[PDB]
Amino acid sequence: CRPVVIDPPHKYRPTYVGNMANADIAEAVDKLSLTSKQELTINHDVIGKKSDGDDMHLSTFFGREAYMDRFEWKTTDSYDTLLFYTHVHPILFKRFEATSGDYDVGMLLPPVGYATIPFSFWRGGMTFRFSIVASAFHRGRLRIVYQPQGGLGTVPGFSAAFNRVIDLGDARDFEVTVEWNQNIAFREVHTTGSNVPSAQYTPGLDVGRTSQLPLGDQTSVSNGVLAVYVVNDLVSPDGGTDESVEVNWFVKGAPSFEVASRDTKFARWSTHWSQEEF
Amino acid sequence: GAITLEPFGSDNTSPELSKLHFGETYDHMRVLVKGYNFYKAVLDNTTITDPDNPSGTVVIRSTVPDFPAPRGHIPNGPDKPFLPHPENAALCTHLTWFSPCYVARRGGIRWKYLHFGARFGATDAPKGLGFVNRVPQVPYGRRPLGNERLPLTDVNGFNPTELSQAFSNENGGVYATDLDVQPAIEVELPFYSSLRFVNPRWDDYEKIGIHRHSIDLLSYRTNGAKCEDAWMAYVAAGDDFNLSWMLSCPPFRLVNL
Amino acid sequence: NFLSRPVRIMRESISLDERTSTTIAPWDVYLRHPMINKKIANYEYLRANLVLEVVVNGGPFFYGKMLLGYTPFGYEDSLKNFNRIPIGHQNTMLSQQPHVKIDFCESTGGVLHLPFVYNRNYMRISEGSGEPASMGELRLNTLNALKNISFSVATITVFAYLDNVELVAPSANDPITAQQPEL
Repeated sequence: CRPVVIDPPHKYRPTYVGNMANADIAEAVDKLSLTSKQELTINHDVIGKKSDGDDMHLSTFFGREAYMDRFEWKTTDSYDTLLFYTHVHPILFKRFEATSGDYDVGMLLPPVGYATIPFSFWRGGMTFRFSIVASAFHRGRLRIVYQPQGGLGTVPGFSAAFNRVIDLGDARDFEVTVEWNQNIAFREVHTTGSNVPSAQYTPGLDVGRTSQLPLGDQTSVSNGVLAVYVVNDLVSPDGGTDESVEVNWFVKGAPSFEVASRDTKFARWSTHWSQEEF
Repeated sequence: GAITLEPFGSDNTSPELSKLHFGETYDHMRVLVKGYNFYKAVLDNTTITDPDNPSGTVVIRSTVPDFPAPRGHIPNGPDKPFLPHPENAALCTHLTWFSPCYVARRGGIRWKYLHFGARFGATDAPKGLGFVNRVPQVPYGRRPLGNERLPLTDVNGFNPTELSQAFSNENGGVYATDLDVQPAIEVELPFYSSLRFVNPRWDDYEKIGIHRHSIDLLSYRTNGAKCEDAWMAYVAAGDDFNLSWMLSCPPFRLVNL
Repeated sequence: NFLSRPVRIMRESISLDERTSTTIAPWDVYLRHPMINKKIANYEYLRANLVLEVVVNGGPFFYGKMLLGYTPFGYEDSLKNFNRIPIGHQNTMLSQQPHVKIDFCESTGGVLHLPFVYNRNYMRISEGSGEPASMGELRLNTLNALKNISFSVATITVFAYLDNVELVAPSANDPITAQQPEL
């Protein structure tokens, strides 16, 4: 009360509800703790298994393999017949029905497509892996063709421009990586409207799809198309040629995958699926 | 075998791409989960079915768990808990989407409550007082989850006897404010458990609700047969929030209430 | 020592052209083996790591695929629902968790180190303690059916043993009641 304050008056803005957009600005909040500097540890080893690094980094989702489904060869196949057709975007839905109990439904996504779904743009390469489950006395030959844009609505030429050939006489496990090649820099993220999504690959023996015709066109969300064609139909040491063999594939994300700005499309979704449809 | 074929193309991205199309880089979930999302709205419409609810200058109390729960018809839903299918009327935030993939969860949670509400019929009343307080664990006498309406008036006027039995000792921690000059509460809730971590894949309301907290509102000229008061919940992740082991991505579906 | 000796915990016979899925809980199946149920007779708490190992018996005339996955502590909550998902979709999730792939043509298997992950500090083993059962489970299901070249049965066996053992708090309480594995 002794002196008088001689200081220029400053200009301030009163904020009631704070800044709820950024993530690198300190907050004006109160901790309901006995002390202002209480904190646990952020280490992961305190619970058990040693961690390989940061288990909260997003690269742990881009880089975990997942079995999607399987298709079949059916050796009664001519010189060039379609066996597999898929787009090259990471949102590959997989519906199912409850076996025992009341009627229930649900979807399922690979780790690549479960982490990019909150965001709105995606970019990078994805690696597919094929494994044929067959005996060692089997001989056949297939080819893989990649079309960056448009699609493969008709059987293409055998040219070696982008064709990779795989034969059963060498091995039965292959893996290829489709990398980013588009004029634009970022594609969009696919979404579904109803509880039964549309097919992004054919055929599938798990979901019950038996179609073997090329699909539609989704160029705004996909990196292209990948199709599998037969070259030399396989023969088994049985004589009775009325049999088949199946082959299954896995999807991952190459160490160049990345995402972009945030999005809100999972607002009306929930991970609890087992008590609806009354 | 495992033959690596020839890649379809090559990656030759410029080292300066984060400053040509977007502003920054989105690769860490820990940073992303620190923004705010909109959770449900905390109403109180379960109690109005009573035939003797107080009317006029009462205390509205709601006890809720301090972690978001998945939406839908979860086992112990709060919204309509007196009919065969109770439900949760929230939205799937970023916390309740990336969590079910993990094994261990530990850390504090940040909440923001914003008050609103009119008085249908009569003109209006000044906004009362708002409190947020922790509910700690006790072997006997703990506050159950749900809503309650306590009266604090007598034949003459305010009575300290029923006023003291509406507020507990308030020792664990509290934040109190006047809603006329500051209609918002921003709070942080720590972990405070005797066992190292909890299971993120829980879906029953009560199993999550072993860590509770309460929101209290003092109101004037209310009605015992209609609720006109609410809060707006915004949930973020605290500084010590941690998820430890990524197991697998669970299934989901599209649910409309 | 004596607890580092491999012990058979499950044996399965695989038919032709079948899609099946079975499941067990290795932690208490191992602990109830009568050869083991006596060397932990007078303690109260245990802490160790299981070490599983799969041995496949199949000739070069077979071709098929199987998957053996392991789910850690906390599966009891989401178990009545996980038994409703069809096998093909189960393999999608099961192939991301720590697992081993069974190939019949090459007759190959593997080994699998199970870590000790628990919210408490020790595991209680005394006459009714349900903690060992609710600690982690094994699920074995077909990836592709089993076929052969004709011009009928294959077996899978799992041997388990734990190392890095610490036993504390000697007491006067009976351990969990010993059970002979069904196999």
